[PDB]
Amino acid sequence: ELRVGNRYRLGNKIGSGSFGDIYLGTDIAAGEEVAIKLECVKTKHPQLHIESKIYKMMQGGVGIPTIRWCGAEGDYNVMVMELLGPSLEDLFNFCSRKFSLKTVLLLADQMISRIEYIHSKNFIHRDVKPDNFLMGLGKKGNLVYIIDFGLAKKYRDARTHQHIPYRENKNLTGTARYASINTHLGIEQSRRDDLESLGYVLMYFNLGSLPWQGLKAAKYERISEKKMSTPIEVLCKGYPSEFATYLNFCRSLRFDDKPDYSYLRQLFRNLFHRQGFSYDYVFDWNMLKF
Amino acid sequence: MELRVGNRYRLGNKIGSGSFGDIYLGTDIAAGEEVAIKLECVKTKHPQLHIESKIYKMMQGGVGIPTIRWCGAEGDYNVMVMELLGPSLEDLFNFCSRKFSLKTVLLLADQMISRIEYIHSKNFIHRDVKPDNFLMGLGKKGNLVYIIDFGLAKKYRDARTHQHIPYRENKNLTGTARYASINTHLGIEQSRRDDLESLGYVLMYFNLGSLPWQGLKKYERISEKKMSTPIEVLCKGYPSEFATYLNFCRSLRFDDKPDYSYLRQLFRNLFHRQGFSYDYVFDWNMLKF
Ligand SMILES: O=C(Nc1nc2cc3c(cc2[nH]1)OC(F)(F)O3)c1csc(NC(=O)c2ccccc2OC(F)(F)F)n1
Ligand SMILES: O=C(Nc1nc2cc3c(cc2[nH]1)OC(F)(F)O3)c1csc(NC(=O)c2ccccc2OC(F)(F)F)n1
Ligand SMILES: CCCCCCCCO[C@H]1O[C@H](CO)[C@@H](O)[C@@H](O)[C@H]1O
Ligand SMILES: CCCCCCCCO[C@H]1O[C@H](CO)[C@@H](O)[C@@H](O)[C@H]1O
Ligand SMILES: [Cl-]
Ligand SMILES: [Cl-]
Ligand code: NA
Ligand code: NA
Ligand code: NA
Ligand code: NA
Repeated sequence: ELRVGNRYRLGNKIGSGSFGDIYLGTDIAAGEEVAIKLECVKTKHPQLHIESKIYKMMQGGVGIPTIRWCGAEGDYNVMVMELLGPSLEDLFNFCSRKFSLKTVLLLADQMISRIEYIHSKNFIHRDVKPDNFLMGLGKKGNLVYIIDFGLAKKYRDARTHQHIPYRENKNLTGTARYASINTHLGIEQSRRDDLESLGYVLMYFNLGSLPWQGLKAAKYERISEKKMSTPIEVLCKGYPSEFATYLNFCRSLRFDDKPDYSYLRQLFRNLFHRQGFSYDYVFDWNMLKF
Repeated sequence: MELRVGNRYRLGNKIGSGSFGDIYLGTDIAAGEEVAIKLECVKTKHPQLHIESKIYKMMQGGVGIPTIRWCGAEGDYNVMVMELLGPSLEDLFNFCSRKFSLKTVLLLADQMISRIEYIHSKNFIHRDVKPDNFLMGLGKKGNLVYIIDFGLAKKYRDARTHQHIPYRENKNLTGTARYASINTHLGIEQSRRDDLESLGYVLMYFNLGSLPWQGLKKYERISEKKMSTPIEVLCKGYPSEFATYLNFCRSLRFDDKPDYSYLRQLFRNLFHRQGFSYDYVFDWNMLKF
C-alpha cells in the first residue's frame, strides 16, 4: 500500500507522457479514483511544477483537465488530476486504425476549440497528437480533453500580447510524425504550427497511417524529407477537399498570425451537415461502457 | 451500415484472437446487454467453430465456463455468440507491472485448479493452459475466473466407460511452449497431468515476473532450458507448496486421475498460515467492473 499527500492511494501505471509517468490511485477520503502524475525529483530538468501552473491557468476551460492537488513529497513531485477516459490513439487502435468521416469531424471540431482556448491563455501546446487527446468519463464522455503541457510555452506576453520573436536553429520539440514543415526546418513554433499538427492527426485518422510513418534508419532526416516532399493533394487524395484546404491554410499562415479558428471549424461543420450526419456524439467506439 | 448477425446481435470492433478465428464485441439489442462474438470463415482450411461450440454446449452450467448464446452461419462466416467476459490474467498481470502478490496467485490457483478439474470431469484436456486463456468475469461475476479457447482441446476419455485414450509418442507440440509440460516436449500424448503442470508454470510465472526459459534467442532452446532448470531452482525464494505442486504433477503417470483436492489444499493451508482472508480482493482491485 502506497499513500501520497496523506489522502491518495497509489495504484499502477496507466500512462507515460513527455515527462513523468501517470498512475491510477484513489482519493481515499472522497471515495473516487484519480490520475496521479509523478515525476522523480532527481531528474536533470524538473517540470511537473511548471506544468502544474500551466494547468491552473487553463482551469475551467471546456475539456481542460481539473487539477485536484499539487505538491512535492520526498522523491516525487506529484500532481493529482481528474481521471479521464482513454486517448484517441487507444480508441483509434480499438477501432482497428480507422475512423469514419463522422468521428473524424466530431473530433476535429473539438480539437480545434481546445487548441484555440490554449492560444487565448497565451500558450502554444507544441505536441498536438492522438495520445494528448482524451475522452472524459461518464457525464463528460462525449468531450475531448487535452493533456501534457510539458512542452508547451508562451508564444506572447500576457500583458501586451507582443508576439515572441521569429528565429531559427531550434531543436526538434514534439513528435516527429506530426510536426509542422517549419519545425522540421528549425523555425520557432507558433500557433499555426499547433493547428498544422492537428491537420496531420486528422489525416492520420483517415489514412490509418501517414506516408512518412514507419521508415527504417540506423537519423529522422528521412521523416522530414518525405513530409516536406509529399504534395498535400496526394496525402489527402480520396478524402474530402476540406482536409487539403485546412492543411494548405495552416501551411500558408505566417509566423505571428492569429489563425482564423472559426473558418477552419467552418470547413468541417459545413462538410459535416452536407454529408447528412447527426450531431449526436455517437462516435465509432460507441458500444463501450465509458 | 448497421449489421445484425442472427437477428439479435449487433457486430462491433475486434477485441480478441485465440488459437483460431477472431472475437468481436457485439450487443444483444433485445436484452440491452453486451456479448462477445466469435467468427470463423466457412471456407477455412481447418474448420473448428462448430467443434468448439459443442465443447462449450456440453460444458455449459460449469462454474467459470462462458455461456453459449447463439450459433449459426452468416455470409462467409460461422458465428458463435458468447457471454461477454472481462480481461485475461495476462492483461491484468501486465497492468500490475508483471507482479502478482502471493494472495492473488493463491486466490487465482484455487479457482484455476477447479476449472481444469471441471474440464477433466467433462472428459477433455485443454492443452493450452496459460494466462491469456483465463479471464475474469464482468459485473456480478468479477470474482470468477473463467477459462476459454478449446480449439486445441481433446477428448482424453470415453464419457460412457471412462476408458483412457492410449499412450502415444512422437507427437508434435500442441499449445504454448513457455508453459508446456516436460513430457509434452518429449512428444508424449497429453493427459490431465499436463494441464496441471502447465498451470504450475503459470503460477510460478505469476510469482517471478517471467519464467527462466523465456526471452531466449529453434524453440529447441526453450525445451532444453526447461530440463536444466530443476524445480528447486525455479521455485527458490517462494513457499514450498509451489515446488510440491510441480513435483507432484511431474510424478503423475499418463492416465492417472490427479488428486485436485490435495493440490488445492496445499495452497488453501498456506493461504491461512499467511493469515489472508478468502475475500476475493485481487491486486487489481482499483479497477471497476
Ligand atoms: O489514460 C487514461 N486516463 C487518464 N490518463 C490521464 C493522463 C493525465 C491526466 C488524467 C488522465 N486520465 O491528467 C494528466 F494531465 F495528469 O495526465 C485511461 C482511462 S481508460 C484508458 N485506456 C484504455 O481503456 C485502453 C488502454 C490501452 C488500450 C486500449 C484501451 O481501451 C480503450 F481505450 F480503447 F477503450 N486510459
Ligand atoms: O477479451 C475480452 N473479452 C472476451 N474475450 C473472450 C473470448 C471468448 C469469449 C468471450 C470473451 N470475452 O467466448 C469465447 F469462448 F468464444 O472466447 C476482454 C474484456 S476486457 C479486455 N481487455 C482489457 O480490459 C485490457 C486490454 C489491454 C490491456 C489491459 C486490459 O485490462 C485491464 F488493463 F483493463 F485490466 N478483454
Ligand atoms: C469489451 C471490452 C473492451 C476491451 C477492448 C480491448 C481491445 C484491445 O485488445 C485487443 O484489441 C487489439 C486491437 O486494439 C487486437 O490486437 C486484439 O487481438 C486484442 O489485442
Ligand atoms: C485506469 C483505467 C485502466 C486503464 C489501463 C490501461 C492499460 C494499458 O495502458 C497502460 O498500461 C500499461 C500496462 O498496463 C502501462 O505500462 C502504461 O505504459 C500504459 O500503456
Ligand atoms: Cl513568416
Ligand atoms: Cl465557429
Ligand atoms: Na502527461
Ligand atoms: Na466538424
Ligand atoms: Na478464442
Ligand atoms: Na488457495
